[PDB]
Amino acid sequence: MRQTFMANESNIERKWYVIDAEGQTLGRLSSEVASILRGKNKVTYTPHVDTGDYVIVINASKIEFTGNKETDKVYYRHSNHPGGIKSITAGELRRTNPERLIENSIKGMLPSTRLGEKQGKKLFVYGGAEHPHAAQQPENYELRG
Amino acid sequence: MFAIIETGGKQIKVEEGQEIFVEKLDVNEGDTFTFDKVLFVGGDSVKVGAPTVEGATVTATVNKQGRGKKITVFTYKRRKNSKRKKGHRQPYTKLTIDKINA
Amino acid sequence: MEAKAVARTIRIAPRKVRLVLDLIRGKNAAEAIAILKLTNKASSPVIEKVLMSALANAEHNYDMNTDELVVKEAYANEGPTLKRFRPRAQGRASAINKRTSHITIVVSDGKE
Amino acid sequence: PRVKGGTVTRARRKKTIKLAKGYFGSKHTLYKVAKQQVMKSGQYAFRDRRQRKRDFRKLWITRINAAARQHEMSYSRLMNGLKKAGIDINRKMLSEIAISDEKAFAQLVTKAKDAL
Amino acid sequence: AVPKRRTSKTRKNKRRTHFKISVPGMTECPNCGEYKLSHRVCKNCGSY
Amino acid sequence: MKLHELKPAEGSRKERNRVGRGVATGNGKTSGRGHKGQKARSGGGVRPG
RNA sequence: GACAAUGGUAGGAGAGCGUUCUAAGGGCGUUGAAGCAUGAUCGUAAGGACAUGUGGAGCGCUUAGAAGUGAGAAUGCCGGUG
RNA sequence: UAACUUGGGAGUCAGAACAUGGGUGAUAAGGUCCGUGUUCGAAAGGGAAACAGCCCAGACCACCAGCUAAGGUCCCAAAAU
RNA sequence: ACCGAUAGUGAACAGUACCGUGAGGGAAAGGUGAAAAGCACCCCGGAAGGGGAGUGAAAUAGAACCUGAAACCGUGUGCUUACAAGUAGUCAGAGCCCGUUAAUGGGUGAUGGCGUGCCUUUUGUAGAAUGAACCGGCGAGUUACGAUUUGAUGCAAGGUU
Ligand SMILES: [Mg+2]
Ligand SMILES: [Mg+2]
Ligand SMILES: [Mg+2]
Ligand SMILES: [Mg+2]
Ligand SMILES: [Mg+2]
Ligand SMILES: [Mg+2]
Ligand SMILES: [Mg+2]
Ligand SMILES: [Mg+2]
Ligand SMILES: [Mg+2]
Ligand SMILES: [Mg+2]
Ligand SMILES: [Mg+2]
Ligand SMILES: [Mg+2]
Ligand SMILES: [Mg+2]
Ligand SMILES: [Mg+2]
Ligand SMILES: [Mg+2]
Ligand SMILES: [Mg+2]
Ligand SMILES: [Mg+2]
Ligand SMILES: [Mg+2]
Ligand SMILES: [Mg+2]
Ligand SMILES: [Mg+2]
Ligand SMILES: [Mg+2]
Ligand SMILES: [Mg+2]
Ligand SMILES: [Mg+2]
Ligand SMILES: [Mg+2]
Ligand SMILES: [Mg+2]
Ligand SMILES: [Mg+2]
Ligand SMILES: [Mg+2]
Ligand SMILES: [Mg+2]
Ligand SMILES: [Mg+2]
Ligand SMILES: [Mg+2]
Ligand SMILES: [Mg+2]
Ligand SMILES: [Mg+2]
Ligand SMILES: [Mg+2]
Ligand SMILES: [Mg+2]
Ligand SMILES: [Mg+2]
Ligand SMILES: [Mg+2]
Ligand SMILES: [Mg+2]
Ligand SMILES: [Mg+2]
Ligand SMILES: [Mg+2]
Ligand SMILES: [Mg+2]
Ligand SMILES: [Mg+2]
Ligand SMILES: [Mg+2]
Ligand SMILES: [Mg+2]
Ligand SMILES: [Mg+2]
Ligand SMILES: [Mg+2]
Ligand SMILES: [Mg+2]
Ligand SMILES: [Mg+2]
Ligand SMILES: [Mg+2]
Ligand SMILES: [Mg+2]
Ligand SMILES: [Mg+2]
Ligand SMILES: [Mg+2]
Ligand SMILES: [Mg+2]
Ligand SMILES: [Mg+2]
Ligand SMILES: [Mg+2]
Ligand SMILES: [Mg+2]
Repeated sequence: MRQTFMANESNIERKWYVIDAEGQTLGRLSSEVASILRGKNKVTYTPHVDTGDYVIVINASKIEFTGNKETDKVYYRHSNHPGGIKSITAGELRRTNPERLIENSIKGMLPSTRLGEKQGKKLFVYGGAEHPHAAQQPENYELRG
Repeated sequence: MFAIIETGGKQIKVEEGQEIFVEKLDVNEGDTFTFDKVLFVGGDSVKVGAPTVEGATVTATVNKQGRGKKITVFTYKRRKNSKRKKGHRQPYTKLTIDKINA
Repeated sequence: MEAKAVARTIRIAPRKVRLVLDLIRGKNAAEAIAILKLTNKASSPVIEKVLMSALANAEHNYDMNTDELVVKEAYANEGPTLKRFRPRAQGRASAINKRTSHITIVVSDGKE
Repeated sequence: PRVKGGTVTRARRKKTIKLAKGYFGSKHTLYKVAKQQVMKSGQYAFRDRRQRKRDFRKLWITRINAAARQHEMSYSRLMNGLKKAGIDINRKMLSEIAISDEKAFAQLVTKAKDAL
Repeated sequence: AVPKRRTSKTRKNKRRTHFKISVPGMTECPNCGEYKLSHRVCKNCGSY
Repeated sequence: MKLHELKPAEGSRKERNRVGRGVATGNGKTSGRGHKGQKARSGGGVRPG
């Protein structure tokens, strides 16, 4: 157990980025963002602490789909009551609460641990081009397509 | 200032003045050992050996031929009356790097 | 310093005596007498008889001032049980435990 | 002559109880259940001394892959071209240079990049 | 009708966290005596 | 010799086999018998011939 | 110094650890034996020493011999405790 | 690099899946009965989501060293958006 | 080269307590100290119990009297815990406390990876197949006489009672 750097608190630096979502497909945007939040682009990645940083998605009403999966691709849900299966289509969520469309796609790509829940709270999603977080001074980030 | 040597079956990153822990050499305490394979020198001037820097030794002095802490090896098969138990202490040498070359 | 007094082989069971015994620890002695005269458990006049004995040892054996004393410790340990029987029905019997207790309280003035 | 089983049974049982400090609840007091756990924890440790050499090699590659993409390289094309250049440095040593000395890491990137 | 497992020491002790007892009212006998119970009559060791 | 130094001739003695004492001796549980049938019972087996 | 081998149930073979007792030799003990408790010690394993507290009179080592010689389970027996 | 003879000491006589050649059955059965191979039994490790019998492969013990097999390289999750 | 109080007689203090209409069956229960010098006297308390004092080498040797394990019950505390899905650990690992048979030390453990108990029976059991509430003690290839094969030793066309 000779010599290997392990990250720590008082050791890590988190910053703020801004992605815009217009003209991007849903899953190919979301796979890029979920690796930012885990910190897998830092050279000091360590699996048991939270390195990785904050992401803001600002357009989120111009997310595209391919094929016919805006009338198909239903989202199911059960209320733990008998016969309580409920559903909504993907095109329905786009016109009504589109922020929950994107943040459900991204949190499904994160692990279900205690740390994975805490990393998913670093996501902020808004419909339309404004966000409140001008105090934290975020940067632009283009997707490495 | 910065060196990568190759000893045992593995590689060590050294700076002059520190202590290292290496699989057992065949010298005595207080002797001076020299390392021969050097793969990379950093610091102010950078030399990259392919595979070796062709020169560039590292001298070090020897302390404390020792044995590691005992681990216990134990395994068993579940419904079958079979198991075994044995101990192990791995040997090592401690050295202090005192001078670098290029 | 510290004074103590114990009462050994008290016929009340130890779970029953630890309930009232938790009200009085950490408190000074004048409040602790007032509490034990106003809780209507069966254990209360037995603890109160013991706390009187420990206060009297501090005055007589050690010459402390009884006006400012505090209860450091109060606890109850198990004694030996008495084993009885009770006939139930269809020729069968059942066992019954008569528990006992050792009660100990110490009292101090908080100084060395 | 009669030999009665005195004092050899406690001495065997106590060093199994003592070998189970810190276990939850009943598993650090009772002999039959502590023995059964100490057998299990020896089997785990044998398994995990082998996976420890896998976990750390996976951690090293993840950091090299992050550091190479700041120079527009995959992990795959870095260590392809690093082999053809003739470099024989570890994953462990290559991960420590990228954390400590970024300026030295960028220099052997170029020697791998022009060997392709 | 019968318990399937024994109950451990922790689960027994978590159950009787409310199995407690409270302190009584404890007013004072102002005329002469020690403490009495609230809204009661200081008959013995009391003049109120 | 002396009465505190005597040793037997080499290869004269062997310790005998105790059977049925724990797993690691090799004859622990079933004590050499194998699992069931008439030959595994006490006083079992059948007459010669 | 090289070369090779070393998963394993019924089961076969080999080497060993400990317990009680006996003979001989040589030793320890009220300046504290055996037992009990704690500890970050040694040995490839079974296991062996040291120190400190309790305890208040017997006990190890070497070689050999002899056995009521080693328990986690038998809806096992007996006692204590839940 | 085995084989054979003589002698001492055993345990075994409930077998299973897969592929393949056939009977029986209904070109039904995780069926049943024979032949030929592998594995399990008595075999951990990697893959097949999980999964005795399937694919790769046979654990003397340390190591925070490297090359590969079957299967794989968007995120969960290591490697080519 | 027999036992040492679950042993050895059923019985170290009994064919008694006890069970049965009766023939009959049948236990459990040893140890103060060298000496009783077996706690005068004072205090709390109705007493029982206790604190002092005193005897004694020792009273955590006070008659429930040698030593006093474990289960089990409690009181204090150093580190931790009220968004979390569990065969309870193991490998990695900050932060906080301490300081050893002094050595690449000890205690706790935010967080991450891996992970379906033990025996027996079975083709095959995490198994919703069996058994075990926990701790302690006891509890199962022996001996005699013959046979046959190995090894050792002595003598040898002889050997042996
Ligand atoms: Mg009464
Ligand atoms: Mg009746
Ligand atoms: Mg004896
Ligand atoms: Mg025994
Ligand atoms: Mg490997
Ligand atoms: Mg409680
Ligand atoms: Mg043998
Ligand atoms: Mg065997
Ligand atoms: Mg067994
Ligand atoms: Mg046999
Ligand atoms: Mg059997
Ligand atoms: Mg059979
Ligand atoms: Mg048979
Ligand atoms: Mg019979
Ligand atoms: Mg092998
Ligand atoms: Mg083997
Ligand atoms: Mg044998
Ligand atoms: Mg002493
Ligand atoms: Mg003895
Ligand atoms: Mg004496
Ligand atoms: Mg025996
Ligand atoms: Mg039993
Ligand atoms: Mg036949
Ligand atoms: Mg058959
Ligand atoms: Mg079949
Ligand atoms: Mg078929
Ligand atoms: Mg076949
Ligand atoms: Mg079988
Ligand atoms: Mg095989
Ligand atoms: Mg396997
Ligand atoms: Mg798997
Ligand atoms: Mg499948
Ligand atoms: Mg298996
Ligand atoms: Mg490769
Ligand atoms: Mg391939
Ligand atoms: Mg996962
Ligand atoms: Mg990846
Ligand atoms: Mg008797
Ligand atoms: Mg005794
Ligand atoms: Mg009568
Ligand atoms: Mg009797
Ligand atoms: Mg009196
Ligand atoms: Mg004592
Ligand atoms: Mg007693
Ligand atoms: Mg004596
Ligand atoms: Mg005693
Ligand atoms: Mg919380
Ligand atoms: Mg898991
Ligand atoms: Mg069956
Ligand atoms: Mg079961
Ligand atoms: Mg169940
Ligand atoms: Mg049962
Ligand atoms: Mg038992
Ligand atoms: Mg012969
Ligand atoms: Mg002859």
